[PDB]
Amino acid sequence: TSHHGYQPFDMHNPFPAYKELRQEEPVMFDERIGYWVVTKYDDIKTTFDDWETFSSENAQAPVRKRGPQATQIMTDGGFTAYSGLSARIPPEHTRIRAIAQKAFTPRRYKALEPDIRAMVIDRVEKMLANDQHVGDMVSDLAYDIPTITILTLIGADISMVDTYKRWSDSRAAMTWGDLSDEEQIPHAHNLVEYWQECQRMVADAHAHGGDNLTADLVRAQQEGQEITDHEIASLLYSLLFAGHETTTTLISNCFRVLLDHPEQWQAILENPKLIPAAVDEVLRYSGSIVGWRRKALKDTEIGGVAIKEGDGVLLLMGSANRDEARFENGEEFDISRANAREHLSFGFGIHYCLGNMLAKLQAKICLEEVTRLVPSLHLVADKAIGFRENLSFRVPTSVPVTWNA
Ligand code: HEM
Ligand SMILES: CCc1cccc(OP(=O)(O)O)c1
Ligand SMILES: CCc1cccc(OP(=O)(O)O)c1
Repeated sequence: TSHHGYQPFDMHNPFPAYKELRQEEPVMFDERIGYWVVTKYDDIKTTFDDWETFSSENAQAPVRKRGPQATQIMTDGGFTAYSGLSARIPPEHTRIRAIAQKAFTPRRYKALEPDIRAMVIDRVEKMLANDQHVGDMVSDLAYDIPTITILTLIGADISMVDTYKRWSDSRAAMTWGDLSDEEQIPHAHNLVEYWQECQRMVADAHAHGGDNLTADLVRAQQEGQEITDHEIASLLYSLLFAGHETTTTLISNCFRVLLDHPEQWQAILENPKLIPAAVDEVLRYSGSIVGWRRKALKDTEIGGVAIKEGDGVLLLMGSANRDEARFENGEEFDISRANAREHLSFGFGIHYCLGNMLAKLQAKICLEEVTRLVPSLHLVADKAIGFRENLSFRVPTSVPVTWNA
C-alpha cells in the first residue's frame, strides 16, 4: 500500500502498480531506490529522445552500492569494465557505436538463420522425447539458442554456454538486484572472470585473427579505426550479456504469454504468418526489460515535475507500453494490435537496441517450429512460473509445459 503499490524489485505482476502510478503519480520519487519513477508513455519517449539532458551514464551503475568486499575483489581482479555502449555518452558512444554497427552488419543476421532453425528443431525434438512428457521452455529451448548464436557471432566456444549464463545472472544481479554486501561477493568473482575472458579473446584476435566480430573490430583497429583494446573488450562484455539474456527472456515469455491465451495460440496454429506480429505484442505486453535508467544533467522537468541536476530517472517502459493514451485496452494481450510496434521495450533514440532484429529473429523461429512440431503444447498449471526479483529485467525462471503424447 506504499508508493501506490510499486514494489521496485518484484517482477511477478507490476502492472497493477504501473496502472495506478500512471493515474495518481506519473512522476514519483522513490526513496527506496533513489530514482524518479516515470510511468506514462509520452513522458518516457520524450526522456529517451532528449539524450542531451538525460544522460544514460548511470544505466550500468549498480542500484545497490558495491560493498567493500566486492570492490576489493573486482579491483584485485583487474575489473575495469563499465559499459560497452549503453552507459556511454557522446562523443565516446557515437564514436564507438558507429564502429560497432560496421561489424554488426545485418547480413550476418540473415546469413545464418538456417542454423538457428536447425538448432531449434534439434532442441524441440529432444524435449519431445523423455520419460515424462513435460518440458521447460526456458532450459529445454530458450536457454541455449540465443546464447549459442551470440557466441558464434563473436567467436566464443559454444561449449561455454553454462559459463556465460552464470556470468549473465551475476551481471544482472550485481547491477539491478537488491543485493547485500555479502551477496555481491560470488557475482563479484564472476564479473572478474568474465572481464578477463573478454580481454583474452581480444588479444587472441591480434595474435591469430579469425572470422567474427572480435576479429573484425581488431581488424578495423589495424585499418585505422579509433577504438582501443579496452573498448573492443568492452564491446564483447556488452554483447555477451545483452545479446542473449533479453532474448532468452523474450523466447520464454512468447510461450508463457501465448499459452495463457490459448485462443491466440490457436490462431497462431491456424496461420503462422501472424507470428511476427505476435512477437511485437509480446514485446509490448511482456518486455524483457521493464525499466531503464537515466540521469538528469541539469535542472529540468518530466511531465510538470521539477528534477534536480544529478537526479536518477527510472523509465518504466513496461508501464508506458500499456498507457491508455497510446494503447487502447493496454492491459490486454492482443496479437492483432495495430500499433504494437509503438512499444518502448527496445528503447528509443541514440541507444536503441543494436540487436533488436537478431532477437525478434529467434523469437519468430522458435514459435514457427514449436507450433509445428508441438501444436498441442500447453502449460502444466496456472501458478508455476516465478520471476527473479530485479529492478530492470523481468525474467521467468521457468515455463513448465506438457503436450499430447
Ligand atoms: C530480446 C529482447 C531485447 C530487448 C527487450 C532489449 C532491450 C534493450 C534496451 C531497453 C536497450 C536500451 C535502449 C536505450 O537506452 O535507448 C538496449 C540497448 C542495447 N541492446 Fe538490446 N535488447 C534485446 C536484445 C538484444 C540483443 C539480441 C542484442 C545483441 C545481439 C542487444 C544488444 C544491445 C546493445 C549493444 C545495446 C546498447 C546500444 C547503445 O547503447 O547504443 N540487445 N536493448
Ligand atoms: C504504509 C502506508 C503509508 C502511510 C503513510 C505514508 C506513506 O507514504 P509512502 O510509504 O512514502 O508511499 C505510506
Ligand atoms: C539490454 C541492454 C544492455 C543491458 C546491459 C548491458 C548492455 O551492454 P553495455 O551496458 O554496453 O555493457 C546492454
